[PDB]
Amino acid sequence: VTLYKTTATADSDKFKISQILTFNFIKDKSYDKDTLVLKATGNINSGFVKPNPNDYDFSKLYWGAKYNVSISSQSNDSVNVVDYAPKNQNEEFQVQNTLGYTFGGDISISNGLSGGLNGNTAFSETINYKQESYRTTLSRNTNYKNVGWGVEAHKIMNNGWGPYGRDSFHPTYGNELFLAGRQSSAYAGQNFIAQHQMPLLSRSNFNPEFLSVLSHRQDGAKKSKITVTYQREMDLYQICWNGFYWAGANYKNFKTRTFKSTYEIDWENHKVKLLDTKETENNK
Amino acid sequence: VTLYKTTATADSDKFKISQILTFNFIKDKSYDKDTLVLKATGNINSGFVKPNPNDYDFSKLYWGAKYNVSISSQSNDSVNVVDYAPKNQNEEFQVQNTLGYTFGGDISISNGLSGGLNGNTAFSETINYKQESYRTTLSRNTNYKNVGWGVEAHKIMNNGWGPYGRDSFHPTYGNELFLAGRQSSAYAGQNFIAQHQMPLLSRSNFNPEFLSVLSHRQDGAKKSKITVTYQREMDLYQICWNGFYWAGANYKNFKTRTFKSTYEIDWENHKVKLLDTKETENNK
Amino acid sequence: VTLYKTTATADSDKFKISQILTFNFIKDKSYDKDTLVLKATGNINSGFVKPNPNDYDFSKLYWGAKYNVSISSQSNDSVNVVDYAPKNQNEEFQVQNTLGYTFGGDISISNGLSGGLNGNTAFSETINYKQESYRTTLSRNTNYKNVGWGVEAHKIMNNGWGPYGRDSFHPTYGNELFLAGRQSSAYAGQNFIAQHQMPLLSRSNFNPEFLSVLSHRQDGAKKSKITVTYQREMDLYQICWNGFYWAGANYKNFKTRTFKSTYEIDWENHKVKLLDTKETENNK
Amino acid sequence: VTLYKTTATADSDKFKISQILTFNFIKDKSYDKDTLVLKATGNINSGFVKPNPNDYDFSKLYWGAKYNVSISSQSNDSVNVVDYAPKNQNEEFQVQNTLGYTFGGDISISNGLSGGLNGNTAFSETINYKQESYRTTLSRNTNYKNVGWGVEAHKIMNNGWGPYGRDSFHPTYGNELFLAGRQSSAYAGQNFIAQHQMPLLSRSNFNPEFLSVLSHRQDGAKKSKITVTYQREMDLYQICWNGFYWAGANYKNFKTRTFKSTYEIDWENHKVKLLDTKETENNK
Amino acid sequence: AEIIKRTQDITSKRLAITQNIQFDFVKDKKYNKDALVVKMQGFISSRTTYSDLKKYPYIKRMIWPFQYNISLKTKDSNVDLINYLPKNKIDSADVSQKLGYNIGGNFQSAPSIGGSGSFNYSKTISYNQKNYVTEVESQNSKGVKWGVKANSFVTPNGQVSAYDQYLFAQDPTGPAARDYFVPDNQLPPLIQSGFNPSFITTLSHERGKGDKSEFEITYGRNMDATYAYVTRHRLAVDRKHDAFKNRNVTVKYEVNWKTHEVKIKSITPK
Amino acid sequence: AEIIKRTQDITSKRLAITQNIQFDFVKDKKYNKDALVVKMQGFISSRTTYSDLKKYPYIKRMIWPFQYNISLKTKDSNVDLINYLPKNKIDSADVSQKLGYNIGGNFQSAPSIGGSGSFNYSKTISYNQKNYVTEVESQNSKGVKWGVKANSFVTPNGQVSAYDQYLFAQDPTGPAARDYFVPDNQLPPLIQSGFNPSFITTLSHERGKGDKSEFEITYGRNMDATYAYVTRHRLAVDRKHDAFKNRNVTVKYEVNWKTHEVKIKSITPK
Amino acid sequence: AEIIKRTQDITSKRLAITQNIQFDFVKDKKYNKDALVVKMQGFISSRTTYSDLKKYPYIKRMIWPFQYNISLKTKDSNVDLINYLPKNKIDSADVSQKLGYNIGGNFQSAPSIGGSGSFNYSKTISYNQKNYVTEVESQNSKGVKWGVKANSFVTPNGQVSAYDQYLFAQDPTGPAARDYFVPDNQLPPLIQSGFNPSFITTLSHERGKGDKSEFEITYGRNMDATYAYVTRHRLAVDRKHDAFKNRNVTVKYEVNWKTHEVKIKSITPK
Repeated sequence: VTLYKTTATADSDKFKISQILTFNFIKDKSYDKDTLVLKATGNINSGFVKPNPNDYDFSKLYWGAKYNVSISSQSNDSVNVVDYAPKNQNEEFQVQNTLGYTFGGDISISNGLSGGLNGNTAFSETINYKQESYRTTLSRNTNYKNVGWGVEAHKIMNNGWGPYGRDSFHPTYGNELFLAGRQSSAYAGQNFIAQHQMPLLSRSNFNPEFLSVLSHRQDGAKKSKITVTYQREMDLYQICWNGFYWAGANYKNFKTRTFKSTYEIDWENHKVKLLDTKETENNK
Repeated sequence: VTLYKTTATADSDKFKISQILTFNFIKDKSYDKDTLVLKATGNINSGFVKPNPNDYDFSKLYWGAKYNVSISSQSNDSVNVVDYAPKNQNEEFQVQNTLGYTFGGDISISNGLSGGLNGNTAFSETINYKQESYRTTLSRNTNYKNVGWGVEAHKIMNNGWGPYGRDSFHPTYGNELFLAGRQSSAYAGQNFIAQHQMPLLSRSNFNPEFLSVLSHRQDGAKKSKITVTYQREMDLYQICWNGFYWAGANYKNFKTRTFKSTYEIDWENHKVKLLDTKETENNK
Repeated sequence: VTLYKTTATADSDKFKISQILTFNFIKDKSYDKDTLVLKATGNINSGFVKPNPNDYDFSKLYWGAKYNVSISSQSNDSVNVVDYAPKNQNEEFQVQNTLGYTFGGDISISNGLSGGLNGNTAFSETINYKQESYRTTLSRNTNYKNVGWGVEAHKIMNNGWGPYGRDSFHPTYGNELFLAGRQSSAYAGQNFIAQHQMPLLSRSNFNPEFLSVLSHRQDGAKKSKITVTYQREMDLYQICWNGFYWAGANYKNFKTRTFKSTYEIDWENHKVKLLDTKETENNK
Repeated sequence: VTLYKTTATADSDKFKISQILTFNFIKDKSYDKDTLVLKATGNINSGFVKPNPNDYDFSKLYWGAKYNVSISSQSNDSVNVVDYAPKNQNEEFQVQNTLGYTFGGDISISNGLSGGLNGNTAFSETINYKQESYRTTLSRNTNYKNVGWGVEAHKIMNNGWGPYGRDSFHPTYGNELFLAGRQSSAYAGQNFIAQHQMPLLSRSNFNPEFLSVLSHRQDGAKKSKITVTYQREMDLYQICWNGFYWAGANYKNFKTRTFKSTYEIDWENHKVKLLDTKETENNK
Repeated sequence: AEIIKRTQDITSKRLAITQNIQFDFVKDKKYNKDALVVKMQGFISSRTTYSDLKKYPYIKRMIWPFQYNISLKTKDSNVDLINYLPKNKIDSADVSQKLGYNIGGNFQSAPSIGGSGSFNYSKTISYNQKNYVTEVESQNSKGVKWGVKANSFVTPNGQVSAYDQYLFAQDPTGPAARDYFVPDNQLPPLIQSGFNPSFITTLSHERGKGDKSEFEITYGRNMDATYAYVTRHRLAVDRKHDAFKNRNVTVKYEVNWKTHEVKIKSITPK
Repeated sequence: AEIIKRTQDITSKRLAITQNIQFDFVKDKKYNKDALVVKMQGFISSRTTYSDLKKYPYIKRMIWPFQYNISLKTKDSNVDLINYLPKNKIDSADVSQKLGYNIGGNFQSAPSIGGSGSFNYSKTISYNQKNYVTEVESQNSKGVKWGVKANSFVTPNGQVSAYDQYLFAQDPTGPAARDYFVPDNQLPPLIQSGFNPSFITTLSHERGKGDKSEFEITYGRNMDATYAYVTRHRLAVDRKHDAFKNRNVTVKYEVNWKTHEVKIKSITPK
Repeated sequence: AEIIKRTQDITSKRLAITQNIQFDFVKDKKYNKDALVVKMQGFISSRTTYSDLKKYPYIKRMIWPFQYNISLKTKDSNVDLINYLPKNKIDSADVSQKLGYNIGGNFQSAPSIGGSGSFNYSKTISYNQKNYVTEVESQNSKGVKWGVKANSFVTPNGQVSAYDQYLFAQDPTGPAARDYFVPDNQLPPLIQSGFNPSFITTLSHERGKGDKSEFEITYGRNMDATYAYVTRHRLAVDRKHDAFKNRNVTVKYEVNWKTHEVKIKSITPK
């Protein structure tokens, strides 16, 4: 086994998205192909936009609700995606079933004798599990030449309230995700929860840390192309005063920012070079 | 110390019983005999048979209630069974004994004075232990040339009900092992608990993983015979409607399926070869 | 470092006391003296004597209440005891102090309005510690040429009752150590707790496991003498019926059995040989 | 890598302050400078002074309330302080937020019918953290040529009372730090808590254990000077009887004792030598 | 013990299933036969979809994977299955059982005297749950087959069984098909995205009787169907178990045991 | 430290006891004497049986092993027992003790003013239990004897002592002997199947005074008997402790300390 | 890092104190000076005694060790104390603090409607306790002195402070002195038997200024006295703290740093 390392980077200063790619080329004598371990890190800003505090009856904010990362080779080349991390979780939780029974009797003495009998049956169930603000699962488009991940807003706690998500729906108050007060006597743009109370990934920066393992045929091209995409989906969260109470609504992927970079991989010399970039701004 | 490995297999496609035998021959210079570590794995189907849903007042199902494995050498040969796993468990549990006492008095003031006192003595015991659906214990027929195990249905929970076993007996409702509802207004063949609620080993496949250590005299025969038997005992579980309530009954080993295989062991060349097989179907 | 091992044994078949001594002679180049690690094991029977079941109003039993072990060299020789195990334990326990406060109020509407206010202050302390039936502490006669231990009855639980000891004293019922029932309508010789309920060391065999480290001057005698003593103190536990209730009493070291053995230690050749023995039976 | 060790010490017998300095000079070929790991240990007495038991209406005691250690090089030399331990702690604690709800209804049957409905909403928060009598944080004067620490009285528990500190203030009883009884019918000099109830560092000796890592330029002086200062701040704790109740007050650093020592460091020969000392007694 | 590794990867566009297979030829000189460790990995999309019924657009259908199918099989008589993971196991549970009594007395200045007597029993059973349980459904010397089956799910107000017919259905939050069913953040990864299998088989091969064998590796799904619609200002929910069974892709690999060569022979469907 | 191993195995058909014995000759050149580690294993059947009394067929008898017997002994004066496992130990328990007070006040709109005072004590003792406890019953330089004794059992209504006379008896579920006693799944393995002993002894041997020694290894059982029968619409249960004692097999092994040879000399019973 | 070890052992018959001292000369060639690790061990008897007062035989006296004294000192200006264990430390405690509210409503068929409101606070502090606490009482470059002080004890009605004046006293179970005080099994080992010290000091020694130094190692006790007697059908208990202080033995060791020789010079008392 012989190991060759290099690194490549690519910035979208405009979107505040940045790609750090770390490459480990592995020559393994027991293996008939070239191996490439590729770690994808860096930065994807949430694209968070504060609400206008001057907004009175109606207000809106934008928040980073989902992050998408993908790593791909080309259909015409000999490069396959053979393994990656993290993989989809078959979730585990702990369960406690308790059954209980009490029986008893009482007696008391006066002029006249008195008495009684008490009996009851308790039962219950307790479940124990881990709760995360954002959840990572594989992209449905994953295949033999492509792996992708969706890091999506999952269980978000307002205060003691929640957990809320992108589609939370109360029949009256709608989506209360970032709604501060149902009956607040305040400006709409001041009736959102405090910025600091919002989950880190909604308001700050996502720092991805994904891994992929790619294989390359020795009789293939000396050089091939790998495409890495960093992307953020920004949701429009808005609240409004109907005269009696406050209600909320969340509009998904109302804004999108995507940073796609293609890298030239030199399998022979174990070098890597940024070739092309694509910065796509979508708005609804 | 020198180690020689091989494997042998044998299938009963009819019974859905399969034997995987793994052999480690150990030449140990500090030991005056030949050693054989023999791992027995593979498959023994439960022989589970679903009840007929059309059955009305009376119904029955068959379930894998016990699994028997045994490993033997021949009475005339120099081959002994010197060790094995698993062995019978001298069971351990934790006990917590608590004694408690509370004493107190109360007073209240108005026009007229009032008073009182309360006193209580609590005592209790808690036991903590492991509960398993099926239990593994040694066959009473175990001896210097034979080791056998019984993997038997042990503590089976209906829902919050149980634990039940092969011989559970309620004076009225009989054996409620797989009875869904005592007063269910349904078809008998639909008044069994859900298949998925049944323990894995009752309805699916047992995968044994037993171990044995055998010794062989160096002046003995170059070749000897080891007999490995995989077997399932199937119980007849039946329920019936007497007009007022449902009752149940479990009939043990009402069906039996046995797969016996004899292997030629070549102690000199460290080879193993399937010699004979025996497939026995018993029915009551 | 060079290491030389040997062993010596000595039996008192009469007292059911037996000494196993294991010797590790250590030649250590960094050290100007000879070293001897000496492990003392074996058997000291409790001397337990069952009560006579035919005894009616009054009865007695004997039990092993304390075990004494000691290891010594001679005053005139160059052999010192430099270390040993176990040593006296500066005991540790866990403490939890809790202070608590609740305050609340209630209101009720009827024809007439009513009310109320409840307030209370709780405080408590919990201590957590290890409890052992018998306790091991050093003999006060320990010195530079002698180490000894007393393995003494410490905290003995009747059932939920206790813990009791050799000197437990209730003003009425006396020492209830092994008393079965305070008001039992039974024979005195049948009003002791069940044998099996008695601590292992009171009724069975003590198996000592002590260690000592001895040093010897190189200019000293080639041969020296080490004296090892195994001893049991047997207590007389007795109960009696005064007409109304049962009472108990424990008389300490009412019987004593002692087994002293002297061993010739050959520091030059790293041999050990049993020289003398002494079997002393004391009775009150 | 080559390592050279030495030690130096300095005593202030008058103040019962003592400095143990341990030096590890590291020649590291991968590094262009000389390295010095310097462990500062020893003794700083609390300066504790018992109260006069004969004091009646008013009394006072002195206690070691804060300890200051510092390590410095000279402004004109090439010696920097590059690292040290301990560092300031970004403290962590565990939080449990629980929300709970119960709802139920009851019924009673006689000649005449009765009923009811009960409902409750519980919520709570629990925080879990470490509590220490004295706290260690860095001196604000710390810089590139100086590191210093303040080991200061932090959370002091009277009995179940507290935690108290140097500035604790009750509007009526003042600072109750070492006040035994609010309404005690005793001498002032006997109304302090028991000496043994006081924290170890207030009444006994502080044993510092600080570490510093210093760097030295190879082209610098063969010899340089390091200044090590051990210091105690003693607080005046006093109580008084106003006729109705007891009140307390704590006056900080009412006394100060400081021990400064300067050491000649020979970077070439890896020797260290005590050069100068300074013993400063401050009193208010 | 020298290892010779080969890898193969392939996707069925049709079914959205990807096989990532590692083949490790094990040259154990202490062993009597040829040996092969087959590591079966990849990605099986959930293919969870939400649609309006054609004939009845008012009726809303959620199709979702109840079970994931995995198997490895051979016809070569020279080949034996000698080990496989995971295997079926006996379930285990922690039990805590409590028996207690209370005996009280009391006095009042009425005056009255009161007595009390009480008995308590409680049992707690404690165990681990998985979203999906992995079961060996059949195995013999020529192959093994697993089913990864929907088991239990975390929801507000407790755990819910996969066999609960009202599962995933919700009071509609809109007119579209999706709105009649719980959001993504209330779905487990094995339904929201899919399954990443991890299975292993060790295979032996007799020497001097032929160099080539054929392996059939089958990945797939059994889809359930959940229906929801609104009638009379109320929600009617129904469930079809085994609505679409054996939605499987089968890939044939050819293994040359002498040249240590591994080729993809065929794939169905594409 | 060179080891020379020998093994012997033998079964008593009569008693259904199997001795599996490992003999490890230890050539420790730092040690003054010959050394032998004897590992005593095997299988002792419970021989739990259920039958009708001959003279009184209505009376039902369960015979079961209260205690398992294990010992190793020698007559060779040249031989010493220098170590053995397990040994007797001092029992240990975790204790938690709590003392508390409550002091309450209250006000009501009756109007009334109320006071309150309360005191609580509790102690918890916590410890481990085994089905069967292992005790050294005697030991000296020539041998050692253990008893593995029935202790305590998990029952659905708490723990039950082995000395409880009503143990294992049940309200009959049929006319047969077996039905008067609890089912297999309520019996511990040491009664349902039997005991797998695991004992060890280290033995020394003086040099130049003879090459051969004889070891007697005794495995066995002490059976209790539990009786049950139905009279006057009620179940009568009784118990005989030590009903059948020392149901033991003794195997004589001859050990040659020089040739490192180990022979089975005899067995009683067959 | 070569070590040269020496040992010395000696007992004071008078005081029943035994010093077991290990002297380890450390030849660290990376180190600027001579080095010596002194390991201070042994046994200090509790000397707990029970007696009748001479002048007043009805008054019962228990004398017991409140504190154990340990120190090591030198006069050699060439010698420095450069390390020692144990050292004084900052106490630590786990704290758990809880704040909560309850808001309840209720309805009765009287008919009546009820409301409820409640607030709860609780704080739990959790910490480790030792029978005896070890404190550095003084230390400098020429020596160090420890005191091992009675702290706290487990009692059946909670923990009790060593400074509690009623400590160890009990309702007499007889006429003898011993009977007025708690039994051995309620006494900690440090009172029932004594103390086994374990202390360490590292010492440096300047080179070329003399080969010999003198070390004074002092082991000892500070005895308290507890008095008990019966008057007016009641037990009167009193306590004298520091009844017998500095009951100490001092042993002088001479250390030759060049020859690595260690001699006992003297002992007071014998």
